[PDB]
Amino acid sequence: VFDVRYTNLSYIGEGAYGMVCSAYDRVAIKKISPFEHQTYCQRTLREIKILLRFRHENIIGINDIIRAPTIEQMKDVYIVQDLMETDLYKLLKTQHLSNDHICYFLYQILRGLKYIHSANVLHRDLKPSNLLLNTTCDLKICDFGLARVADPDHDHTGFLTEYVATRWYRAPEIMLNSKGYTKSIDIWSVGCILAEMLSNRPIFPGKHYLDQLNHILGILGSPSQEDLNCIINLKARNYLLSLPHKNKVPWNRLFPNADSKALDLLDKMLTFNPHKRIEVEQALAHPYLEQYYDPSDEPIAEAPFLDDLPKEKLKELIFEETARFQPG
Ligand SMILES: CS[C@@]1(C(=O)Nc2ccc3[nH]nc(-c4ccc(F)cc4)c3c2)CCN(CC(=O)N2CCN(c3ccc(-c4ncccn4)cc3)CC2)C1
Repeated sequence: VFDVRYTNLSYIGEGAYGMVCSAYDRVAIKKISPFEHQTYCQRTLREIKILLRFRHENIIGINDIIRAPTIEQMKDVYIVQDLMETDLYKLLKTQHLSNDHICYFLYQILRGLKYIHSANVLHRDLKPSNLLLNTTCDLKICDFGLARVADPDHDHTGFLTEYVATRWYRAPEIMLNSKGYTKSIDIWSVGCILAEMLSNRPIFPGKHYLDQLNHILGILGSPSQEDLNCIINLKARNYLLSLPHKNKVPWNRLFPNADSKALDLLDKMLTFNPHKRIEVEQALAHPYLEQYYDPSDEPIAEAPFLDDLPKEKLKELIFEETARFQPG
């Protein structure tokens, strides 16, 4: 059932979120049915609240929202967004990208991320399938379902703490001492996306939770004494000290045909210690992106921007947040 002004539906894809179609206003329309679970309501409210406050060329917008006229009759919510042609995940299954496509797509990811981070927001699930593309090579970041307001003072957690965001794009600190409440979480994922664009393969394809950290240390090598000193947890320190010494796999052996400036930026985004990891503004200013770098054309948000609310209260908040799209 797709009850939506919008006609001639055509299937694009599906996932845990629900189903996404194309339709004539040509737009994208996704049907969300989250009201039976608190977690689904939280993700829906984050997506809506955030995307409605953001206005940026490299961030997907929300054009319209369809739902019943009362809270009692609201069972689904339809979100209308700009139609794109594909995503980076699908493109990388069939095309090897030239360096100048990688450079421009990376520029756009970091331009959008500058804006998100300037609003004090973390995306927390950056990956190729969340980067939408068209034939004119415009790139738009999507899926803010796991987004949060940054909170570096409460980022600390114990060793091997469970995490929801996509495993292959998790920074090493997620497995050691971090809840993913700092902007450095997103820079790591962007580093993983760059590596993936360079070889059409995920750089750190962990098969399970701790294997993710095995893959990261397998390439970066053993962390320095200084980086071990920044690790707060007794258990995380003991674990890292227990491992055999491993030397760093050089970027030019993993990526023998990549541009040397792309590999220098990659090295800086994939820095083990999050305190030493390059920030979004510094990455935009890196020599690899010099042809595109223009701070005057990299806008920021006008002002900065659930866990213990029951699903019923979250449904009322979603109802209120979507009220602006009703007739009159
Ligand atoms: C990256 S997929 C996405 C999206 O925005 N897609 C999208 C949005 C706009 C688009 N324009 N053009 C294309 C497109 C893409 C590829 C292609 F080949 C052609 C066109 C396109 C695709 C669709 C969903 N959206 C996130 C998103 O909408 N939200 C809200 C929902 N949320 C959620 C809610 C419920 C559940 C659940 N429910 C039941 C059982 C289990 N789980 C889980 C999660 C998650 C956060 C992200």
